Amino acid sequence: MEAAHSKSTEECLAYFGVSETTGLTPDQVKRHLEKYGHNELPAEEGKSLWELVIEQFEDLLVRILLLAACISFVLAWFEEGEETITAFVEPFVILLILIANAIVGVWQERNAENAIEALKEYEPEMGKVYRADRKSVQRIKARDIVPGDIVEVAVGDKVPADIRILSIKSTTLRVDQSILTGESVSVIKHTEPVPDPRAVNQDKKNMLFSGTNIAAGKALGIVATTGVSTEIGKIRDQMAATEQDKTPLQQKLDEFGEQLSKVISLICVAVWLINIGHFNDPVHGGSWIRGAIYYFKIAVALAVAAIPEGLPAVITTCLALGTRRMAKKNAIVRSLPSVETLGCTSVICSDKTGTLTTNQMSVCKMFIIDKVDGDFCSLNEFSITGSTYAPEGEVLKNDKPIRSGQFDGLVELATICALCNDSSLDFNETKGVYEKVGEATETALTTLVEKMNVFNTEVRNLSKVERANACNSVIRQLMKKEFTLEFSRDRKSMSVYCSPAKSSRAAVGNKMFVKGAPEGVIDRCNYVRVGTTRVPMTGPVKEKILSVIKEWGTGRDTLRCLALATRDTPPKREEMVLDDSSRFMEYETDLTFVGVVGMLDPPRKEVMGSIQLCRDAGIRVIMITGDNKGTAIAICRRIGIFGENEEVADRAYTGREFDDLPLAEQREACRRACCFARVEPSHKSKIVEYLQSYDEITAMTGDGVNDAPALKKAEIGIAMGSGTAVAKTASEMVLADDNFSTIVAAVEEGRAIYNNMKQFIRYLISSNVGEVVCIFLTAALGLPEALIPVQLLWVNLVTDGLPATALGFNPPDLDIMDRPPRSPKEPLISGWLFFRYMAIGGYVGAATVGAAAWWFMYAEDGPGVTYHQLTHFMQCTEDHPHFEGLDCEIFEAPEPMTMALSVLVTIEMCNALNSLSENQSLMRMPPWVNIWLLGSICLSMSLHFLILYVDPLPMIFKLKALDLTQWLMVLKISLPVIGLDEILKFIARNYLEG
Ligand SMILES: [Ca+2]
Ligand SMILES: [Ca+2]
Ligand code: NA
Repeated sequence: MEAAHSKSTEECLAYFGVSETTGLTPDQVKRHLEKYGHNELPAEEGKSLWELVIEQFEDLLVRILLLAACISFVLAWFEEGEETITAFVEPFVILLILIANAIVGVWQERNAENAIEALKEYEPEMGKVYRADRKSVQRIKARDIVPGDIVEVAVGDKVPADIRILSIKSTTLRVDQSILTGESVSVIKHTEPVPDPRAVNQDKKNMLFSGTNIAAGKALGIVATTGVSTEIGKIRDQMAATEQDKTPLQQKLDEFGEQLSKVISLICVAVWLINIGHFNDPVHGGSWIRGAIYYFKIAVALAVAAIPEGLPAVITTCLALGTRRMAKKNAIVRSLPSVETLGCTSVICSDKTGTLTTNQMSVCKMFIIDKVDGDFCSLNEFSITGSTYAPEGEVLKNDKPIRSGQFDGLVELATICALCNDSSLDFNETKGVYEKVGEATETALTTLVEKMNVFNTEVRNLSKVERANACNSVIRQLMKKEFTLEFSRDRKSMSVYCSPAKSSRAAVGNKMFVKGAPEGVIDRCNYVRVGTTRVPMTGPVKEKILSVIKEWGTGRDTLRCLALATRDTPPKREEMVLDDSSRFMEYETDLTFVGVVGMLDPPRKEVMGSIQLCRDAGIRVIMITGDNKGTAIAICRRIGIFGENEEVADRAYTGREFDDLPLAEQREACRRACCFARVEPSHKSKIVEYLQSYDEITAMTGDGVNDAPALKKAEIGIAMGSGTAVAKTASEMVLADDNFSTIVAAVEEGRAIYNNMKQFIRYLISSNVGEVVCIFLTAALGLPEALIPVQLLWVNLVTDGLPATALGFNPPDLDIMDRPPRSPKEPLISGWLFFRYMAIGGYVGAATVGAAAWWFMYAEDGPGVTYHQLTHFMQCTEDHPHFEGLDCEIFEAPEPMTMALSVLVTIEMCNALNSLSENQSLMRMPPWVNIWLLGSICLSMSLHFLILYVDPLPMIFKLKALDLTQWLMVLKISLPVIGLDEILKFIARNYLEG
């Protein structure tokens, strides 16, 4: 649709043939989407520096490698010598392996695109519309909104696509077009057409331009244009693919690739140079070319082995799957470039209500008198689980569940809470959640009796709507309330006068149930209830009761307490003044103390644990609440932000106090603050500013238009899944949960994703490092070369493939939240890490050149055994009186090479087990933790076996099956690679971090 602003509502509806009371049909949507595409901009090409300096470079290499092989394949024809056979299939074997490499490459790239695809499911559905499907509004991804269907916009929403306003349901509809036209001053709309077709957006006040925000009202409309066809998309098209920007990690990675592209090139060009003295050997026929050709094939083959392939794919895969787990836990992170930042979070500033706290008053403790003797009493104390108004949870005594019917005192406690109460519960079928009806403080009582269920009423098989007030009803049917003595500030308590239900004894069994602040109520009690009996109140008894009420309203929980009492013999109704509350205290006298309930707005699920996790991880937690300072502090001791007894009159501030401080102090307050109470919305921005001024990577929560600035400023802006869309747009994450615990879990995944990358890099670099020195360890010394081209390619295929990919699937480390947050500034590879690389490799490199030299030096039950100089072996055909019964060509035996290659392979398969964790000993993180890794180790081992025990093969790669005795020589030479690293792990896990 075009110029919809010019046409009328009727015209626009006719354009796509749709009534605003039915909406687009399935047939229509299918076609329109096909014809108009999705509502979004095109994804820009992703040709990184790594793809050109690494990926493209290795491709070229393997081509010229095959080319070198074909050159000599042709020269092997003009060779009047004996028609060889092994070097005759070389060109074929090379092309073959290269195919295998490709198979693995596509597999990895397919995992990545598939992992990415599985993400579209969790993308936020910011867009409501009416389609012929349902006769009720429907939610859908903004990208799935095709021009034509009917959309519904409301307050605090973001315009998904360009829409022509059809009907304004509210009295007025204001919009914020600042993002495009140029002004935050909301604009008024109408549904009339704008005659001038060539008019500016600021004049098309009958259209809702995508990317704009609703300042007020509700409206119905029809989609005119989507995607880049958008009015904003045609301004955002100037930023479409014309850009130059990369995340801090991408810059480090490219810097790494570019520097690897140099190290490999050099060391390899060096291999061909330090061997020019072998271009004329007899084993090459004495050709100054065929010899240079042979080594060129090694220098390029070593390069291929060296180069760590599959990085982009593995990283993208870890990142994509990692983000899935986040969404699986309600952490919705749209921008992948954000998880990097998320992983470095060092400060989380969180609102209290609904995020740290449930905001649903709950009774968690209660007590009744147990026994009374000698004017002293013991108490029956109980705790109740469950943290919402929902009738779910149980009563416990000494942490063991008990039935409340078992204590007659509790039956009366429940009676009183069910009757002295003007509230009720209600299950909202829409939201599928229990909600309160009336004061939260009373509903906590309603919900408590539901959990108590003193008369063991059957509810397990009841409806969610019936269950809501089930138990309260049972009680209301046994007792009839005839009137209420309204709460009075004079006495701080209230009461209900009741009588037995369906009772014919009008003047028999009448009671008054009292609830109120502890002091006044306790003071008007001359009796104490014990089970169903009553004994006089005594000082000691009154003192005990009051002390536990102190402990509760003072301890780390600061529970709000209510005393519940009963006037056993209430006055006659005829003798009660019902219009003068100042007379109520008297009517509520001569009471019998029954019990005390202690309630609070409890922490959300896992919040308290998540907070300890934060502290363990060096992540500061800052609470922002509306409560007064004194209570905010209470709430912080309660959830764990502040210790039970910890001076915090320096880490908590009200906006009043904060505003009274000068710039340097305010900033100073933020480097150490843990709590901000009664604060202004403009304060969140200052807080973020000051935090950032200390290099803290900041996460800030928000849910309204007033929070957008701060969520934008913050490195990790966190919007409530239940808040306005304006906030969500301005953020890096959305809590589908609204739960603070979900933020901490997201930070954890972020750290986890980073690690897998590092472990992935360590294995590939440490291993391949040795491969390189190995070739040099024999060249520098002078020993006989232990690896030929096809052998190098074989190691590559077997060690840089599936095994490495598998590390991408490594579980979360164990000390992941026991380390401080990573600094975006620190280098990709720390000096200690580079040492850990040059150490693990330095070994495998020698453990290989040595694995073959062993066959020649201190051989065991095997030939050769000339442990003297092998250095000048190129002189065995110059002075043979040095050997004792063996042919010089013994150095050309496939025995040695079969060892070096079998060690080089099994050892790297071992080093892969060292990469299951960064610092955790295989003892703590068993190798069977990554099943995929083990499976890859098999496949790799099987293939190496097949390449040895399948007659045709062993001749191709110049090898020979080794007996059960020669294999154990590999292990005793390979297993120590674990030991070596396992030691370094001890060094770091103990002397470096701790
Ligand atoms: Ca490689
Ligand atoms: Ca390797
Ligand atoms: Na932000």
